[PDB]
Amino acid sequence: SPGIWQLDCTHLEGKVILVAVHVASGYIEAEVIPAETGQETAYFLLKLAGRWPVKTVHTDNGSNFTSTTVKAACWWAGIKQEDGIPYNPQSQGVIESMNKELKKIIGQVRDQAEHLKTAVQMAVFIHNHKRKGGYSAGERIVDIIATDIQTK
Repeated sequence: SPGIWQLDCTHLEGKVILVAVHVASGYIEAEVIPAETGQETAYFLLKLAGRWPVKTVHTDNGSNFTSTTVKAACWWAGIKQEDGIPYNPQSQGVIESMNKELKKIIGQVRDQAEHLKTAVQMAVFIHNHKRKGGYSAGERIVDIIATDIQTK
């Protein structure tokens, strides 16, 4: 699954945090937006796809799945837009745990940052660099993709 991502939208401080998770590694990208709209989601996906080789995005909700603006960005960037239905139920729990983790890190840094957007990027950094078990998510994503490029 080198190219499979899942969108996730969580809320803090009356603001919206939009997250893209690379499912196979746990690596994330995130941004703060005032509200989840098709236009914001579309722009976020265009940024993501310019940075990583995004084949498929599991959308976070039916509004973003339906959105013509999101569909246009997915067309532009060559992304297969999919639903995010948890046919495997462990998905909903894993995303929930990651949201809890991110909010925990935001709290741990929140006071080093005036603006939530700074705290969120600090949380992204800490999440992606954290060693588990021990590789980080940042190491895993690069390994997965590099192996894909060489295999094919």
